[PDB]
Parts: sequence; structure tokens; C-alpha cells
Amino acid sequence: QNLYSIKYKVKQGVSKLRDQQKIFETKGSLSKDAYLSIFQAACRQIFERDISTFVIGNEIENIKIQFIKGQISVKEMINALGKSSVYLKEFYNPYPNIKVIELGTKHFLGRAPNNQAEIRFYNQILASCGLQAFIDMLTNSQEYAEIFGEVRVPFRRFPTLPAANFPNTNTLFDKQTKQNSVVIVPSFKAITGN
Amino acid sequence: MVRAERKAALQALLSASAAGEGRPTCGAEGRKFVSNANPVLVNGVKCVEYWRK
Amino acid sequence: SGYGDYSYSTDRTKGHVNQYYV
Amino acid sequence: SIVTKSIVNADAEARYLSPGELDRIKSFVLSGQRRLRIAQTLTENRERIVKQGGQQLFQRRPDVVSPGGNAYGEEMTATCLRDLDYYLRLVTYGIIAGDVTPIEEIGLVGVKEMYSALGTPISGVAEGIRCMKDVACSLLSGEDAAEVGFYFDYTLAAMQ
Amino acid sequence: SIVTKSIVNADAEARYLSPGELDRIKSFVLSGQRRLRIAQTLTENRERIVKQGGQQLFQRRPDVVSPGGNAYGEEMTATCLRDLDYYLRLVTYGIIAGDVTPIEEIGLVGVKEMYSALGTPISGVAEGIRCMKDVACSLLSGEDAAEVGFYFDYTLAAMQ
Amino acid sequence: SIVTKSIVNADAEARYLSPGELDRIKSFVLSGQRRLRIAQTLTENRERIVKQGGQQLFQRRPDVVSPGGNAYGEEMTATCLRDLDYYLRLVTYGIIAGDVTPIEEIGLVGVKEMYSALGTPISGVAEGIRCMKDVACSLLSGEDAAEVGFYFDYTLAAMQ
Amino acid sequence: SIVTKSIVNADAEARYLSPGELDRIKSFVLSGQRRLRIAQTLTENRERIVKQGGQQLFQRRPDVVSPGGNAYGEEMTATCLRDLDYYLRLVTYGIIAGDVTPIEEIGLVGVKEMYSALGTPISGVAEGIRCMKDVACSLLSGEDAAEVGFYFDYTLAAMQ
Amino acid sequence: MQDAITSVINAADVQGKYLDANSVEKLRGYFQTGELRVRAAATIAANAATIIKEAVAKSLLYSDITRPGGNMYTTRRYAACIRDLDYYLRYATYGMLAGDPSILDERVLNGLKETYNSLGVPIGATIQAIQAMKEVTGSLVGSDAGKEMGLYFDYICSGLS
Amino acid sequence: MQDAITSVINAADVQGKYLDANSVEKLRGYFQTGELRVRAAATIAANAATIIKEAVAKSLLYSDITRPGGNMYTTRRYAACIRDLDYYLRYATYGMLAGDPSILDERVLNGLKETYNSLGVPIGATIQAIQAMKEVTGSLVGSDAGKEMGLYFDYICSGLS
Amino acid sequence: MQDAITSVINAADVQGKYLDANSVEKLRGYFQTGELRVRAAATIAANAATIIKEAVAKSLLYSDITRPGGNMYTTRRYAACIRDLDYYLRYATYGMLAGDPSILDERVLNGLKETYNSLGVPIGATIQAIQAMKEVTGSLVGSDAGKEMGLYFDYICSGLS
Amino acid sequence: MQDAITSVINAADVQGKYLDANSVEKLRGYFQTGELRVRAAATIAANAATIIKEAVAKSLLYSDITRPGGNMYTTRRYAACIRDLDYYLRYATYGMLAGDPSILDERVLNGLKETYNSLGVPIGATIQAIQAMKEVTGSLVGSDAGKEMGLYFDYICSGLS
Amino acid sequence: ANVAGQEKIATISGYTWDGQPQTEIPGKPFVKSIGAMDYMDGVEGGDV
Ligand SMILES: CCC1=C(C)/C(=C/C2=NC(=C\c3[nH]c(/C=C4\NC(=O)[C@H](C)[C@H]4CC)c(C)c3CCC(=O)O)/C(CCC(=O)O)=C2C)NC1=O
Ligand SMILES: CCC1=C(C)/C(=C/C2=NC(=C\c3[nH]c(/C=C4\NC(=O)[C@H](C)[C@H]4CC)c(C)c3CCC(=O)O)/C(CCC(=O)O)=C2C)NC1=O
Ligand SMILES: CCC1=C(C)/C(=C/C2=NC(=C\c3[nH]c(/C=C4\NC(=O)[C@H](C)[C@H]4CC)c(C)c3CCC(=O)O)/C(CCC(=O)O)=C2C)NC1=O
Ligand SMILES: CCC1=C(C)/C(=C/C2=NC(=C\c3[nH]c(/C=C4\NC(=O)[C@H](C)[C@H]4CC)c(C)c3CCC(=O)O)/C(CCC(=O)O)=C2C)NC1=O
Ligand SMILES: CCC1=C(C)/C(=C/C2=NC(=C\c3[nH]c(/C=C4\NC(=O)[C@H](C)[C@H]4CC)c(C)c3CCC(=O)O)/C(CCC(=O)O)=C2C)NC1=O
Ligand SMILES: CCC1=C(C)/C(=C/C2=NC(=C\c3[nH]c(/C=C4\NC(=O)[C@H](C)[C@H]4CC)c(C)c3CCC(=O)O)/C(CCC(=O)O)=C2C)NC1=O
Ligand SMILES: CCC1=C(C)/C(=C/C2=NC(=C\c3[nH]c(/C=C4\NC(=O)[C@H](C)[C@H]4CC)c(C)c3CCC(=O)O)/C(CCC(=O)O)=C2C)NC1=O
Repeated sequence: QNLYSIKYKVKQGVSKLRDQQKIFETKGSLSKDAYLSIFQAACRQIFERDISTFVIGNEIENIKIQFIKGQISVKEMINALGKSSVYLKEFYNPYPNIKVIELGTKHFLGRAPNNQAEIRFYNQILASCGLQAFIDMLTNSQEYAEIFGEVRVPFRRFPTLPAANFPNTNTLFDKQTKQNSVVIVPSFKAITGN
Repeated sequence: MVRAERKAALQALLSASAAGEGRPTCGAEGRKFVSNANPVLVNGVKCVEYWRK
Repeated sequence: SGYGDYSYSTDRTKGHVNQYYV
Repeated sequence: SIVTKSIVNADAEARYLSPGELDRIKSFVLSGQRRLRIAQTLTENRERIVKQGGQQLFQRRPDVVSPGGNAYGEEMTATCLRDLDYYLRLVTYGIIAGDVTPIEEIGLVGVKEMYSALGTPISGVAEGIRCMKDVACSLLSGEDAAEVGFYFDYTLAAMQ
Repeated sequence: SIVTKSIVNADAEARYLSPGELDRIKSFVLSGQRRLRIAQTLTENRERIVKQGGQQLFQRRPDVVSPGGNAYGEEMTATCLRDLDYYLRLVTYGIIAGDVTPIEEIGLVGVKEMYSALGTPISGVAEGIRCMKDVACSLLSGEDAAEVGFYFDYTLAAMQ
Repeated sequence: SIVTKSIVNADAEARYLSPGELDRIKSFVLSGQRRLRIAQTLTENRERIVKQGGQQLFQRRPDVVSPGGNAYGEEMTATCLRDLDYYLRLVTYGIIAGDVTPIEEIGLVGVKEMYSALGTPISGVAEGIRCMKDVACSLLSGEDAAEVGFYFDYTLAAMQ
Repeated sequence: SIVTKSIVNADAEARYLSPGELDRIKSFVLSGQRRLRIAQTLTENRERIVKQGGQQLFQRRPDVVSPGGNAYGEEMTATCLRDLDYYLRLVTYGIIAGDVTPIEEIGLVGVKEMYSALGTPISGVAEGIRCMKDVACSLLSGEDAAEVGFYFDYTLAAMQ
Repeated sequence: MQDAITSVINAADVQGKYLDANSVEKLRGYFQTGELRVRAAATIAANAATIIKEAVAKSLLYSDITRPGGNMYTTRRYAACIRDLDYYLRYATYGMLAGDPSILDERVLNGLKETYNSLGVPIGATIQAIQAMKEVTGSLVGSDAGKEMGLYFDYICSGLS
Repeated sequence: MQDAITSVINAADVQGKYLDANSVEKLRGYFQTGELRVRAAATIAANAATIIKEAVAKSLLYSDITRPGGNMYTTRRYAACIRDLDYYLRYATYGMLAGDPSILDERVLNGLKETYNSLGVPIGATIQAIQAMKEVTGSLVGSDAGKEMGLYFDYICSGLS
Repeated sequence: MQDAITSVINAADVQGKYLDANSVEKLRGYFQTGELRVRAAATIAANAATIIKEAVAKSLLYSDITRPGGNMYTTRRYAACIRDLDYYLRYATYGMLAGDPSILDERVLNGLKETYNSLGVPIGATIQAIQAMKEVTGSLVGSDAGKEMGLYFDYICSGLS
Repeated sequence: MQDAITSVINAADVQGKYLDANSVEKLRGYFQTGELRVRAAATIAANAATIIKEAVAKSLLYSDITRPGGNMYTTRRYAACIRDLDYYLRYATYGMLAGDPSILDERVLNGLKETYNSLGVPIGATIQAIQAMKEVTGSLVGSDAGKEMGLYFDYICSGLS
Repeated sequence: ANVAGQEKIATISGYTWDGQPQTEIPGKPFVKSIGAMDYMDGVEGGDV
């Protein structure tokens, strides 16, 4: 054995990043310094970085105070955070609706779009109702309530079973913000039939 | 065998007189939902993680 | 894109070449 | 198809097809000799079914063939009858597949969005299918008319 | 490890390690010379721990080496003891790593799905790790035997 | 066979085959495509049925393979499993013949005299045919397992 | 093939097949029933041709099956005759194909580089094909023996 | 996904035609073999744990891919190995009931060669665990049923190579 | 990510080895320098904001990159500049504690040279600001600790060029 | 490329089989219809230029495609379009002699649907010019030969759509 | 491509520096092992036909691939396969003399995985014919020389997987 | 070959409608008639 043989066998498998992952959530009787670490962690999931460099300072200030008082849950703080002027300016204006779908599932579901029936379902919502009806269909879905509930913050969610979703979800989360302007899942190559 | 299965799926169509939301994107129709779209295609493909987490 | 936007063409700065006498 | 609609339900729960589901597929494929005969009685009575069903539609809906109506003129009434043949052809697809899958995937998904773009009253298209259903169900026996009567009833409820 | 496990918790929160977390890392590096000594004691007594602990298992579970048992014969009993050498290697990793993550990630996740597919009784693989625990705890002092007894006890509870 | 058993009864009375006898012979030849299908499955699952039926036997009768047992040793255990393969082969001859005649004329007449003269426990051979029967009935359908169980049951009764 | 070689020669020139080329293709399809009969005669005498041909080869080249020879033993002599069965299969392809293209593309290009790597004498593989030629030419008439003698002679010259 | 019935209806539908006599003969080709498929589909559903257990023993159990340094080394890799073999066996039974390999293209083979190259899973060792599973299944279902089930084991192996 | 300990357990695990004398030497090297790293990790964590204020003043604050039309012109462009130096200093401290540069390839350098080319960020100016941050830190924490931190600054600079 | 004979030798060679009764049936099918194909191949080769002249007059000489602004407007675009019909008729005759559509995938359809999309050539119009060339040929050569040539016209049309 | 001497000169040249004491110590690391490489390189040049003849016998000689239907079946494919093994063995000897794996990236691994996927050559069976060739070569050159030659057999296998 | 005969430059002997070579004397293929125009001068590229 040598450095080339050993280096090749240590990297096989899915990733150690799946095992080295932290999940934020609210248990009973949190302080105000603990609510503030959960809120800042939710801003790194929905915006992919912390808001100090791309906000003026007063856009989501009332959502923060309303959460630290325990008045809204983590599910309401995330719906109210994704349908704000900060998200609209960051992940809806510069991109088409086909790329807004792949980013919405990435931030609020932790996975790429499943199949074509899902791409054509969200595309019809973004055509008729707009962005805020899009966020409500993600946070109010049954998939969201099962994996995140009302007390957890979404995470990267390494998937297995839908037979395109592992390599697609890895291309979304392994690219950095504004790395390029490519659409990962523009659509699925048409299978014969209807 | 399919009789009771058909009489129920037929009642779902009639009683599903839901309202409308959004802007019409097909003439006067074309609201938030597409007509008669099979819901089992969107919700029948599920995201699963072996060793759930 | 926006108001204050970067482009290689309107960049007369010596930032892509480290001529440090300017 | 009924085989396709059973595979997607089992794939949803990530399991093999249940014995009750394999029992349907056996009882369905064994009846294929009679489904192929019901679809042939309608395939050779296309002109009587469309010419008679469309003839009744213009007595119950005289406004689509009046001035300003959608099917006004000889070329728009011919396009009217073209659509009644599109939907009869799909009914024979559903009789042979044992399910409404071929109808809903061809001509039921987004059907209201289509006619709203053309100006066509959806209540007048469902009226022409209801009049074709009596002509079609009158060519068939007691329980063959009950199988054919369903695909006409699912198309009506989906078209409203 | 203590170091890796603390850095992933501080990178998930996007800050540096606190002075209270930097002390748990200093308390762990000071015990490294002692941890390295206990692991070289188990590494030079490999045959004695696997052979003796294996002979002890066949007294406690004589049905696994009986006719019809899983580990029956020259070739299946050598594979029996091959597995006990896998778990003793992992225990020396966990002693030097300071935690049970090397043992969990290798040979404790999905361990019931593997043995249930090979036909091996999971209940007998846990009694064979219990028997290597006492053979190993007899080579160490009273303070080190409680040190390494932790890692042998975590493997058992995960295997039940 | 069944044609043999019917000609013998007509030959014995010096008469032609009755219409009821010709009806049974007709019913028997129409089953040949089903009997040939079950027999070919048991023929393709030899090692699975014999290895599993044998390993299940050594868990209920551990003494026949222990020191002092009849099937003790590598060469004597291969003959133990050689005999289970003889009785599975005969079961396929009884399935296709539609009768227990081939199983009786080969390996059931004088079987107690043979196995006692070899030193082999006859009850241990009947226990291996009952274990080798379950592995066969688990690879077949619910209706195919009813026919194959008729020949495994007759052999066990004759071996006692 | 004769049809393929003509189409690639006409495609290289971007034209249709000339009336002189279309006659050589008609002359080839009328001999198809005769070619199918000759190749079907060699296909039901494979064992006699390969066993006798190789058995007769060991009389000519007794050093290949001697101690130290390449084809020494049960396994190396069965591999020896395995190669003769390969080249007889190719000869039946060339008879029905009408040319030596199937024999050239399989087992004649780089054949001296292969046997020189395995250690086999190429001079002995050609004497074994010469011995299958006479065993095969004895099963055919004087007109067919010169037909198939062509394909056996081309394999030899390519193997020298 | 489309099965053998939808594949015949979709061929007539793209011409605007009713089902003619040739398409009706393809429909009879499926209705005949329909009871042979529900018999084979029910025997694989019951012997699924056995087929996968035997395909692993014959293929990849005592090699260096199960030893320290192999893909299937850790117990998490072993449980992922024999779970993939349970995906191929369940989806190859869907394709046999439907009589069409279209479900294997959307729900099995989509991005599957990019998935294994990302992780480092040996493709050649996977094709022989699928080929060994085809051999174990032909013994259970028969010869005529095993010719159909093996038709969709080779579709997975040919699109996975 | 793997530290110096996990890196040695993982390399011996893919070979099937117990920890020999050569693996015990690499484990002793980390345990000896381990007290030196927890001391520098607490000194960099307390002066994090003022280390980058002084490192920018030495490299980029008095060039003309902030001149109108540069990369760092607007307030958004300037605030994103110093947020990266916050990244590099904080991830080089995770690498100095772990004793392994494995976390920089996973969570820093993945697709970063393509991200700067898409945005237009000068790569050589970032390396020059990192080389100043390397010198400001090597005086705060000392020569031994400063020579270890400078080992993971050069790793970010080599993977960025 | 492989013809009907080479196609049978190649399929039996990858299995290690001598030509059995089922391969001899496919070889007899070609040798029987072989005299019918050399007759049509000589009658199509002599009327090649006038077959395309009549097939264009029946499909797209009297549409508005030649109107200014569409494809086949200029002389270069009109001459390049009859050169393709000149291609399809000559390669469907290589496929009718060979009895195998293998030469159409290799030397015709390879990257052709992408070439028409890059240039802008209407693909549905090319299919109806080919369907007219099928009607003109099926009357010249007869019903049996015309039904074989129409088998390889549909192959070009299916691989083009 | 660059050898171990150019790799040290190119590292100093990129900084505009003369060869310092650390780069001079890397130069001495190569000059010491230089006579051990010309001995191993001369013994592989003479036993090249023997090494390849044994890697084939131990790996892929009596298996399903030398049989009808597998790659390496035909004599043209057998001679092409043992010629590839002679390419890997000659280029792995160039990399051992140079002491750098850079010549294996431009002249061996460039486009090599796209070449085998085009033809259908099994990659996993190739890696084990290269791994068997590493085992035969370590017996001929020794243990310390076989540690260097095996360093460039694993570079080819890791970039080929 | 049709352009050549349409401009009256020359007559090119070709094939019948089923692939057989044209000929004026049935011994050899592609034999063409002659007389009174093959020896007339000044009409080389006539009609062009
Ligand atoms: C805001 C910019 C934007 C656009 C334009 C967009 C388009 C878009 N068009 C789509 C489909 C489609 N688009 C068409 C369109 C056409 N068919 C024809 O023959 C025509 C000539 C044509 C009219 C232009 C059809 C038929 C489909 C459905 C394909 C299918 O169901 O397989 C889909 C897949 C989802 C769906 O089927 O609803 C998307 C995402 N997305 C975007 O974000
Ligand atoms: C239904 C279609 C479909 C398939 C097949 C599929 C496979 C799939 N296999 C995976 C991993 C894997 N697959 C294997 C498989 C193997 N290792 C071997 O040595 C064998 C040769 C081989 C199996 C025969 C291994 C070792 C992993 C990595 C698991 C881990 O590292 O935790 C993963 C990553 C998630 C995980 O399992 O941890 C997916 C998504 N996904 C799909 O949607
Ligand atoms: C590092 C974590 C790890 C473990 C533990 C592991 C186990 C493992 N045990 C195996 C077999 C086996 N394991 C046993 C073990 C036992 N039989 C008994 O009766 C006892 C109760 C028990 C041991 C105490 C036997 C008998 C086999 C062979 C199964 C057979 O072929 O019949 C095999 C298949 C063949 C092989 O060894 O390659 C694996 C992969 N692999 C791993 O990567
Ligand atoms: C269809 C074209 C074709 C040919 C011919 C072919 C030959 C071929 N011959 C082989 C071996 C062999 N071939 C022979 C043959 C001979 N020994 C003698 O003394 C005789 C002179 C001679 C036969 C007349 C022997 C002895 C071996 C095994 C050598 C060994 O393992 O020592 C092998 C390696 C093992 C195997 O059979 O898989 C191949 C691939 N492969 C092909 O694809
Ligand atoms: C933890 C690892 C990591 C890194 C390193 C990282 C870099 C990174 N730098 C960015 C932007 C940026 N980076 C710079 C940087 C610079 N301008 C200059 O003049 C200097 C030479 C240079 C800094 C020294 C600027 C100006 C932008 C904003 C570009 C824009 O707004 O157009 C962005 C765009 C999105 C965002 O800021 O949230 C990312 C993702 N992200 C990461 O996750
Ligand atoms: C801008 C360059 C350009 C040219 C020149 C051009 C020519 C052109 N001439 C055509 C037909 C034609 N051209 C003629 C011409 C003639 N008949 C005679 O006897 C005379 C010798 C000759 C007069 C010059 C005739 C009769 C047709 C119709 C042929 C038919 O329909 O069969 C056609 C087919 C139908 C049409 O679109 O008109 C084209 C495309 N197209 C172009 O884009
Ligand atoms: C042997 C297999 C084969 C095919 C099929 C083939 C097609 C092919 N068609 C071409 C152009 C063309 N093809 C057309 C065809 C048409 N315009 C219409 O309106 C009709 C719908 C259609 C005639 C049916 C036109 C107009 C061009 C010229 C494009 C241009 O000049 O911009 C070109 C560009 C080459 C050149 O101009 O030198 C190629 C390569 N090449 C091949 O090697």
C-alpha cells in the first residue's frame, strides 16, 4: 500500500458530511440567547449565508423579535422569512421560475425536485399566484411536516430512494452561491408515453 | 371488484367543487391548479433516506 | 442585475494586476 | 391501464403487489376477449354515434350554432364533430385498458384550460358527450352497457 | 473524536470554539500518552484475546459450533474468530479516538441487517464480545479495565 | 401411473376399459403440463432443498453427526446428504407419474430392513424428509404445495 | 459477406450497385440452400470431427501431449480440443457467409500474437486444422469437399 | 412509465387511429401471457429474501470487496449493498408485470451510473450480482417465466454498464 | 472532515491493521503539539475582528481597488470582501486544531476558484490579503504556533491560485 | 454495418452456438426474398433522379416553403434539400438489399436530428417528403418489393422525428 | 511532463528564487534513490514479456471474458488487451525513473476512461490485471524497488477507476 | 446526362426502366446509333 492506494479507499462511500451534521430545533424553555442561535441558523439555511452583507438592517428585524419572544414557532419563522423582501430580492428576481423551483425545494425541503410531475406542479403555481403562494405550498406540505415538523430547521437531507435524487441533491448543495448560472434540473428527459 | 372503487372515485370528481385562486393563465382558466392532474404522480414519488435523518 | 454592478470592462483599477506602484 | 395504476400504488409504499392486486390483474387479463369485442362494436359504429350524438347536441344547445356562437358555420360545426370523435376514440382506449388512465392523460388533464383558451363552452362539450353516451350504450347488452357507461360518466364529471 | 466533534458543532454555529470547549480538548490531549499505552497492550495480546475469548464463547454458546450451527467446521470457526478480530481492532481505535464513533461507523450501523442476511445469530456475536471483554480486562489494571470496559459495553448494547 | 392402474383392472376381468376409466385417463393426460411444471421446479432447487433440509436435520438430531454417530465425518456426512437427494428424486417421479408407485417400488419396500442392516437410524431419515419437505413447500404456491406435500407425507408414513 | 462487401464498395463511391455487381449477389442467393446444407452437415458431426481430428493430431504431433508439452494432461488436452471446436464453428460461418470474412475477423487477426503469448506452438494449431479438414472432407461429396476445403485452406495459410 | 397495453394505445394514438387488427393482435399477445406473469410475480414476492441471499453468496461474499478496504467492507456498506439488490429485484418484477422496460428507465436507471461513480461503487461487481440474481430467479419461476424475468435483468445491466 | 487522529485511524482501517509503531509516531506528534494548538485557537478567537482589520490595512486598504469601478467599490462589495477573510481565518483555525487540512477541501475550496471567476473577484489580491493575515497572526500567537497557522494559510492560497 | 446474414452469424458468435434450426429459419427467409431485392435494387437505381423529381412534386414543390424567407428558398438551399432525398433513397436501398436496418443507424441517423435543429430544417416536412418518396417507389417496384422499401423508409422517419 | 528534478526547479522558479537549502535537500532525496531506479528499470525492460504473461494467467485467463461473448474473446481483442498491458508497464517505468506521476497524466490517463467506455472494456477487470502486474513486478525488482514501482501502478488504477 | 441531351450536346446511353443497359446492337452494352450529326461540324455546344 501507498499514499495513492490509501487515499482512494478513504474517500469511498457517500460522505462523512452526512454523519457530521447538526440539527437545530427548539426544546422546552429556551432562553433568549438560545432562540437567537436558532434564528441565525435559519438565516443560513434559507439564504445560504448570514444576512449582514446583503441587507440594510431592518428588513427582517420584526421577525427576529417576534421569534425570540416565543410568539411564533420555527415553522412560522421560516415561512415568514422566506416570503419576505430579502428572499424575493435574493432567490426570485435574478433567476427564472425553473431555477426558483430547484432553489425552493433546496432551502425549504433539503432536496432537489423529485420528478417531472413536481416541476410542472410548482411551475403552474409560480405562473398564476407568484412567489408567496409558492412558499406556502412548500412549508404547508405533508413532506415538510414529517421531516421538519414545527420545531426543526431544514437541513441538507441526503436522499436515497427517488431514482435521480441523490446525485441531483449533491450538485445543488456542493455548489457555492452564485458559482454559475446553470439550472441543475431544468427538466427530466422525456420518457416514452404521456 | 372495481365497482366500489369506481363509484367513489366518481363521487370525488363531482363533490370536488373547490374555489379558484390566482390569475387565469389559460384564457379564463389556468389558475393555481391544473384540471384533473393525477395527484398520485406528484405524491407517489417519495423522498426516502435509509437510516432516516 | 442592479445598480452598483461589477464588470471587467468598466474596471480601470489595478486590482486584477498587482502593479503596486499605482 | 389497470396494471400501470397498480404498480404506482405499490411503488408508493415501496412493496410488492398484494395478492388482492395480483388477483385483479388476473381477472382483468382473462376478460380481454370481451373487452376487445366491446371496443370493436363502438369502433365500427363511429359515424352513427358521432352523427347522432352531435345531432342531438344542436337541439339542446342552439346557441353554439347561432351567430356569435363558437360552432357557427359549416367549418366550425365540422370542428365540433371532430372533437366528439376525439373523445369516442379515447373511450375505446379506456375500455381496453380497464381504467380511465388513457382518457385522463389524453384529453382530461387541463381540459378546462384548453377550451377557455378557444372560447368553447365546457358545458356544451359535456352536453355532446352525454348525448353520444345514449347512442353508444344502446348498442350494447345489459352489463356491457354498464362498463361502457362508466367511462362516459367519468369524462362528464371530469369535464365539469 | 473530541476535536472533530467539537469543530462540526462550532462550524454549524459559525463561530470559534469557546474556552469551555477548548478545555475538553486539552483534557483529551493530556490523556493521549495513557490511551496510547492501553491500546498497545491490547494490540500485542491479539491472539490470546481472540483465541481465549473464542474458546470461552464455545463453552457458553456450544450450539453455534454444533452440527447445523453457523460456525461449524474448520472454515466456519475461523470466520467466527475473524469477526472477533474485527471488533477488537475497532475497540483499539475507539480507545485512542476517545469516543465510540469509530466503532459506530464501522460495524455497528446496520449490524442487525448484515447478520440477519448471513444467518448468524446476533445474540451469539454479543456473547463473544462479552468474552473478549474479560480476557482483555484481565490484562489491565483496575483503572484501565474500567477505561476499556466502556467501549466493550457500548458495542454490546448496540448489538442487542 | 394411472393408465397402468386402470389397464390392470380391466385386464384382470378380461374386459375393455369402462367409460369411467377412460374418463380418468383423459383427465390425467390433461394435467401433464402442470405436473411437469412442479417437478421441474423441485428438480431445479436440489441444492437449496437438500442443503437446507439437511442443516435443519442436524439441529434436531445433533448426535448422528457427533463422535459415535452414524453420519460422523466428512465422507459419512456426504452419504447422509446423498440419501436425502435420493428421496427428493423419487418425489419428482411420483409427481409426474401421478401416483406413489415409483416411490414405493424404489426405496420404500424393504427400507426398514436396509437401514437397520446398515446401522442407520430409520427415524433420523424420516426426520430429514420432514425437514426437506418444508424447504420445498416454501418455494411453491399454495396449490402446488398441496400436491407436493402428498408425496412427502406418504414417504414419512411408510418410513415408520 | 458478399452483400456487405458490395454495399461498402458502392457507398465509398456514393452510387448504386451496378448490374454486374447485382448479378454476383444473385448468384450468391441461389446457392444459399446448398450452403445451408453443407454447414448443417458439419454441425451434426462436431464431436466426430473434433474428437477424431484432434485424436488424429496427437499421432502427427505427439510432442504437444508429451510431458512438458503444452497440451499435457486432462485439462490441457480438453482445452486443446476446445480450440479446434472454435475453428470448426468459424468454418461453418464462412460457408454460409460465402467468404472468409467471419474467419478472418474472429481468430485469424493477431492469432500469432496470441498463441505466442500463451506458449502454444502455432505450427501445431495448423496441423490440427489440417486434420479436421480431412475428417470433414470425408463426410462430404467430391463437389462439397472442394467447397469446404477452401475455408480450411485459408485458415492454414493465415496461421503459418 | 407505460406498460404493454399503454404502449400499444400510444402507438395508435399518435396516428389518430382506432385500434386496428394488428394492434389488436399485439393486445392478445399480452392477454395470453398475463396469467403467467401474475404467477411469477407472486413467487418472487415471497422468495425475495432468499434470492438476494443466494446472489450474494455466489458472487461477492469471500472476495476482497468484503474485506477491509472494499466497498462493502463496513456494516453500513453491506446493508446498503443488499438493499440495492432488493431495489433491482422489485423493479424488475414491475417491468415483468407491465411487459415494458419503460419503468426501468425513469425509476431505476435515471442518473444511476452517475450515482455509483460519485461513491466509487464497482459497476462490474454489481452487474454480476444482478446476473447471479437472474440465475437464482430462473430456478424458482420456471423456464418460460424465467425468460421474461431475465429480460429485465439484462436491461438493467446493459444500461448500467 | 477528519483530524490528525481520525486521519490515522481511517488509514489503518482501510488496510486492516492494528496501530503499529509508525502510526503511533504520528499520534504522538499530535498529542505533543496539542497544548500549543488550544493556546493559539483561543488567542485567534478573541482577536478575530481586529486581526482582519489590521490585515486589510496592510494589503488592500491603501491600494486603488476601492476606487470607483473596482470590485470593492460599493458597500456591499466591501462588506463581502471582509466576510471572506472572516471565513479564511476561521477555517484555518479549524485546520490548525484538527492538525489536518481535510476540512479546507470539503467546506472552503469546493468550487471556489469558479465562484470567484463568475463574480469577477481578483484571485491574486485575495492571496495577498491572506498573506498579510498570515503575518499578522504569526506575531500574535508566536513562532511555533504562527508557523502552524501559516501551514493552512498556504493551503488556502495554493488551492485558490 | 451488417446484413441479414452477418446479423445472424454475429448473434450466434457471441453465444458460442453453431447455427441451429432457429438461425437457419432466418437465413432461409433472406435467401428466398433475395431474388426479389436484386430486382428492386436495379429498378430503383435506374430511376433514381426521376423518383425524387416526382416525390418532391407530390409533397413540397407546391407548398410555400420555397417562398422567400423559408428553407429551400435560395438555390443553395433548394439544391441541398434534394440532395438529402437523394441520400435517403440510396441508403434505404442499401438497407433493402442487406435486409437489415443497421446501415441507417451508422451512416445516416448519427447526429442527424441535431444537425437539422442547428441548421433550422423542418423535420416534419422532411418526413412527408420521405412518405411521398415511399408512395412513388411502391408503385414502381410493386407491392412485395414496395412493402420492403417502405420498411426502411419508416426507419428513417422514426429515427428523425 | 516533469520529473522530480524539474518539479523542484519549477517550485523555486515560480517564486523567482534560487535553490535554497530545503529545495537542495529534495534534490538529494532523488540523487540518493537514483541508482536504485536504473537497476529496477533495466530488469523490467528484460522481463517485460514475462510480467505481462503472468498478470494475464492470474487475473483473466480462464474466466467469462476470454469465452465467446466477452471482451478479449476474439484473437484481435486478445492481442489488443495484452498490448495495453505493455503500455501500462512501459509508462509506469518512465514514471519510476522520473520520480513524478506527471507523465502518467498527459500520456496515459488523458481521455483513457472515455476510451474504454466507448468500446465497452471492463474497467474493474483492467484494474485487477494492473494490480496483478504490480504483484509480479515486486518479486523481480525487490521490496524497496517494488515500493516505488507500485506507486505508479496505483496512480494508473486510481485515475482509471 | 439529361441536361446533355436536353441542350443537344450529346446522347448518353443509359439504362432501361428496370436496370438493363441500353444498346442499339444487342451484343454489347451501351451501343449508340450514328449518322449525319456525329460528323456535322459547328454544332459542338449547340443550344448553349
Ligand atoms: C418564465 C420563463 C419560463 C418559461 C417560458 C418556462 C417554460 C416551461 N414550459 C414547459 C412545458 C411545455 N411547453 C410547451 C410549449 C409548446 N408546445 C408547442 O408545440 C409550442 C410551439 C409551444 C408554445 C411556446 C409544452 C407542450 C409543454 C409540456 C411538455 C410535456 O408535457 O411533456 C415546462 C415544464 C413544466 C410544464 O410542463 O408545465 C416549463 C418549466 N419556464 C419558465 O420559467
Ligand atoms: C431504485 C433505483 C436506485 C438505486 C439502485 C439507488 C442506489 C443508491 N446506492 C447508494 C449507496 C451504496 N450502494 C452500495 C452498493 C454496492 N456496493 C458493492 O460493493 C456492491 C457491488 C453494490 C451493491 C450490489 C454501497 C456500498 C453504497 C454506499 C453506502 C454508504 O456508504 O453508506 C446510494 C446513496 C445512499 C445510501 O445508500 O447510503 C443510493 C441513492 N438509488 C435508486 O434510486
Ligand atoms: C468490521 C465490521 C464487520 C463485521 C463484524 C463483518 C462480518 C462478516 N461476517 C461474515 C461471515 C460469518 N460470520 C460468522 C460469525 C459467527 N458465527 C457464529 O456462530 C458466531 C455467533 C459468529 C461470530 C462470533 C460465520 C460463521 C460466517 C460465515 C457465514 C457462512 O458463510 O456460512 C461475512 C461474510 C464473509 C466474510 O467474512 O467476508 C462478513 C462480511 N464485516 C465487517 O465489515
Ligand atoms: C475463435 C478464436 C479464438 C481462439 C483460437 C482462442 C484461443 C485460446 N486458447 C487458449 C488456451 C490454450 N490453448 C491451448 C491449445 C493448444 N495446445 C497445443 O499443444 C495445441 C498445439 C493447441 C491446440 C491444437 C492450450 C494448451 C491452452 C492452455 C494453455 C495453458 O493454460 O497452459 C485461451 C486461454 C484460455 C481459454 O481457453 O479461455 C484462449 C483465449 N480464443 C479465441 O477467441
Ligand atoms: C466558507 C468558504 C466560503 C467562501 C470563501 C465563500 C465566498 C463567496 N464570496 C462571495 C462574494 C464576494 N466576494 C468578494 C471578495 C473580494 N473582493 C475583493 O476585492 C477582494 C480581492 C476579495 C476578498 C479578499 C466580493 C466583492 C463579493 C461580492 C460580489 C458581488 O456582490 O457582486 C459569495 C457570493 C454569495 C455571498 O456572499 O453570500 C460567496 C459564496 N463562500 C463560502 O462558503
Ligand atoms: C433568388 C434566387 C432564386 C431563383 C433563381 C429560384 C428559382 C426557382 N425556380 C423555380 C421553378 C420554375 N422555374 C421555371 C423557369 C423556366 N422555365 C422555362 O422554360 C424557362 C427556360 C425558365 C425561365 C427562367 C419553371 C417553369 C418553374 C416551375 C417548375 C415546376 O413547377 O415544375 C422554383 C420552384 C418553385 C418556385 O419557388 O418558384 C424555384 C425555387 N429561387 C430562388 O430563390
Ligand atoms: C447520408 C446521411 C446524411 C444526411 C441525411 C445529411 C444531411 C445534411 N443536410 C444538410 C443541409 C440542408 N438540408 C436542407 C433540407 C431541407 N430543406 C427543406 O425545406 C426540406 C424540409 C429539407 C429537404 C427534405 C437544406 C435547405 C440545407 C442547407 C442549410 C443551409 O445551407 O443553411 C447538411 C449540411 C452540409 C452541406 O451543406 O454541405 C447536411 C450535412 N448528411 C449526411 O451525410
